[PDB]
Amino acid sequence: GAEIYNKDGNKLDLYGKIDGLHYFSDDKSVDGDQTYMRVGVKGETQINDQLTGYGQWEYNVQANNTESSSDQAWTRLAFAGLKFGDAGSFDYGRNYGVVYDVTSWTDVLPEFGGDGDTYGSDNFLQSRANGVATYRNSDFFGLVDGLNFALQYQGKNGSVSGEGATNNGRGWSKQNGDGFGTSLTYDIWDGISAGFAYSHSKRTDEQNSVPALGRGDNAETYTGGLKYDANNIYLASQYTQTYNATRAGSLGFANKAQNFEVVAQYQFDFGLRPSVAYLQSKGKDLERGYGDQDILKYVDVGATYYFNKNMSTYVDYKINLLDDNSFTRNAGISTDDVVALGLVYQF
Amino acid sequence: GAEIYNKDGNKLDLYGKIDGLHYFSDDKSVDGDQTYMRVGVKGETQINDQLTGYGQWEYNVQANNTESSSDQAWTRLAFAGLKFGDAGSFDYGRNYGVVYDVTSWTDVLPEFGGDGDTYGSDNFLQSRANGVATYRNSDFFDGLNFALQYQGKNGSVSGEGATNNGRGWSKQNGDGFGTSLTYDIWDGISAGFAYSHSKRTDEQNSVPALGRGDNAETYTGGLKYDANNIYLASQYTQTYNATRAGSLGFANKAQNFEVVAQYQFDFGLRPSVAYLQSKGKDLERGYGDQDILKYVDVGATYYFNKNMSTYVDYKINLLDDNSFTRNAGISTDDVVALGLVYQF
Amino acid sequence: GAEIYNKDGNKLDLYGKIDGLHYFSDDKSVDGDQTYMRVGVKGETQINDQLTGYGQWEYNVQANNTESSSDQAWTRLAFAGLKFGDAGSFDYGRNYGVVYDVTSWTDVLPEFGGDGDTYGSDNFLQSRANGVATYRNSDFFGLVDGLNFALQYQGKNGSVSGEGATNNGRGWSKQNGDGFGTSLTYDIWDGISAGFAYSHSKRTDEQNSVPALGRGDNAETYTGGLKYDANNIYLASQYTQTYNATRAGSLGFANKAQNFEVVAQYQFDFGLRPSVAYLQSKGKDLERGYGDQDILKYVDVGATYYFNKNMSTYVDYKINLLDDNSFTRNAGISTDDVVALGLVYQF
Repeated sequence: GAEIYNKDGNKLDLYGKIDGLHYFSDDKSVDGDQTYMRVGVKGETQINDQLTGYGQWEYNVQANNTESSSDQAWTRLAFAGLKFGDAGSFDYGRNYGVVYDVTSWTDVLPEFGGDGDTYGSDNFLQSRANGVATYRNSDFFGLVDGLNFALQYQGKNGSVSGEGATNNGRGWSKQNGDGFGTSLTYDIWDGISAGFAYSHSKRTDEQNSVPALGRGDNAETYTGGLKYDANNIYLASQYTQTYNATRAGSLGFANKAQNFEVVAQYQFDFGLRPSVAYLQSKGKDLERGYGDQDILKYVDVGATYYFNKNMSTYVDYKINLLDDNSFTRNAGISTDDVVALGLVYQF
Repeated sequence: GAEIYNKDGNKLDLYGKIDGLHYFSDDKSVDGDQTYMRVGVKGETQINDQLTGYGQWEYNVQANNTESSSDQAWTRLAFAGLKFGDAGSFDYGRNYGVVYDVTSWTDVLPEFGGDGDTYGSDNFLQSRANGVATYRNSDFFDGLNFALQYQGKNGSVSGEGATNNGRGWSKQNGDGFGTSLTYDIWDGISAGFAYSHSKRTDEQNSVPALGRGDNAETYTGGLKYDANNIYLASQYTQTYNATRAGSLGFANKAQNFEVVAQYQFDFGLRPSVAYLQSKGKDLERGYGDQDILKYVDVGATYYFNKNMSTYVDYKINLLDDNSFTRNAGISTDDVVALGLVYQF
Repeated sequence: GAEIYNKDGNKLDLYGKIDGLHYFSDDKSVDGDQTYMRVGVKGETQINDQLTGYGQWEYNVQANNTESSSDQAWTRLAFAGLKFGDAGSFDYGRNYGVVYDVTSWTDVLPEFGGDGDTYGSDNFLQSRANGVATYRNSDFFGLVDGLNFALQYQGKNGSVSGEGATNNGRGWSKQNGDGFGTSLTYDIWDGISAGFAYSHSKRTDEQNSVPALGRGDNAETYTGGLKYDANNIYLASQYTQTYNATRAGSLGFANKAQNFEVVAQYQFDFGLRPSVAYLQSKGKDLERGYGDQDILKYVDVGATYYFNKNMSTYVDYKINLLDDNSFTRNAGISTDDVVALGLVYQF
């Protein structure tokens, strides 16, 4: 929120949070202080009766390391766009891939869940992504209320150097070729929603040569989700089947994967919101003798207390069900439990 | 610029932009997503009838790489100052070298042009620079603007030539000064001259193969027509040991010319054509005379309003691919840019 | 100052400065341009009659290096908290260790002094630190005016990897184990104050194994200080004894050290504020033959001219009293004088 400017048809909204956060875990790469902050600007300019221009930026600033540490801040979102009334909207930039239009329904845990679990950022069109052009349509041209669809194109983001390069090169794990995706969601009743999403991206030559795991020309996702949100109850599930698109930790990609997330929450009137969730990711046909493997498997229990719209506190308990094996060790996949405590100021 | 605070003689202006930008080119180090944003603050405090204090900060944040990429944000401007009525001003910090008081006149292309082309940032007093003390004067104690500027040494990371804020030789400078002079001859027509002189550093005279000399110098003259929906401007600059011969060093002498023509239609379209070249002379290692930069630029911006615009820009590269361009890493390919921009 | 948002019980203060600054010195690691800026946000939300929530972020951005330079920006403060009227306050995040509730009394020099001198940042609870939980009480529950106290806990911040690691690892010089601290200040009059602070932290394995200097399982600080601040006069002194806590430059820690700082200032009505100060740090029982060594010793003389509350200019002159010896050279400790000139815009 925090509208700091509204004058002559132009609006500026400064938003963010300061999340004082500690993790407790036997996993030493996760354990300890996790304090961070986010700061953002949402901007809007009226051009004419039918046309609005807009932009948005969101920055993540870690505060859990020293004043001499490196790489402590990064851009989550940065895009500019036009809204054409009910003919739709178009924006280009670093934005969410459309698959998250459905998987976001389960991204509601007090602390865990979302990107980093069954999917990641810079992971084709599953979460935040460089260089997405996104068309969105509301209520199917003002005709069918509650029916939303989106169409998305992403240009190649390639290697640092050599034949596969682009200006903005990165590691094979965060590369993509040309790709597209589409999402569709419908509020069948009030409170109840269904949704589908699909994506198709070319893979790069580095993705097919450098890591040992995952081979194929194309990465694909198919997602279906359901959501109940009403009477102080929140239930949601997401099922996603992927091809060459799910990270098998640090070792590469899974040729096939099946991802499942489900969550249930209740909002009490005095501000407490308990939460229980289950998440799994099942990888199939992995090279080097790995075969079928659990990529992710945990039960999540926790709660958030909302003091008001600007302040909350929370605990989250990740009960890790993975068995420690040679795949989990070599891929860097944590098999330990984790508790999180946080105190959050939001603006 | 959005005024977010104005109370008790202190004002605070928040400004910036989000530039959704894609490049298309066979040069793979240029091609692809180039989305970035800029954010800044301009602050002004009334001290007395004859004295105002001010500061400004401008930050660049790239948004075209991943959340684990490094070195994606940097400060472009950061300076504090005093304004003594109309009798001029003084500021210290990271700011534009006074040469840009004239070369800024051709820095108006939809996307290309400006720093990175005939001159760069951290390039003596040609653009943005660390540690510049700048005295400016309107109406020469009429309509005649004068600046005098000093810059302290910015030297090597370590060794003899070090300062606290060390960097590579391409972005080093010794003690230097500059001066500029601009004048509105008619209404709409301006002329301008600028000169800079800086000591070079020991690393600049020892690590790169190209460019030797104790001093860097720039002589610039420029003209501008800006009236009747028409914008014409040119800039001619001669340099000694000051212009970068790509990654190979500096050019002992160079001649840079920039010219641009634009028209601004009432309904918001602004076509643009421009020509830029940089001619390097007397280069070591058998290079002799060499084109450093040569291209025609065509494109256009459509302004929806003062806060939103779209643009296309086409760089028609005229450099020939040769031993110098390859070794110095100078691109010879064309580029097309497409962008959509929100500004506040 | 700069309240940019105050609406429905929520307020937001945008603060910072732009410091145009140049150092003159024969020390090449210090000499030259030092321009930098600070930006931050103080936020506060009223929750109920007895409870206020708040948070604060402060970022430091260097502007003295190039647009391709590395590691030019960092977080100084990031914390979130709750204030429960006169039962106290609690916050967690990156914040000041409580030792600084006393040593801050001498951190008033025009430019020098403060962190970097007798103590540094990420230096146990002596200054800004990762992951401190801080309980504060002012006026002793409302019963004794001018009596303030603090209790503080800090989780381990360990190595980058290995046995001693946490998620947010750093080098041995900025590491800490589990630790606590306490402070107590009393305003005897409304200008005269006395204060004490204590801290105790576990040392980490790398602090005992990598550097040459300093051995021990615990880091301890004892600090007493005095302050006179009224009638335009400012006198302040601080004495601190440390054990395994004071940095011996790059060589490690001093098994014990004695730090002394004293400063006197006067505020003229036209805005000039002269300052003289003296600072020293005496290290004892150093290994490798060093024995007793001066770690820091200098006299400071300077002045600040305030144009108003938003703009000032200053000179500061550090007259360095260290002998150039084997210790100072090997520990990277500067022995040269420094002059600073600055012009500062603040909001």
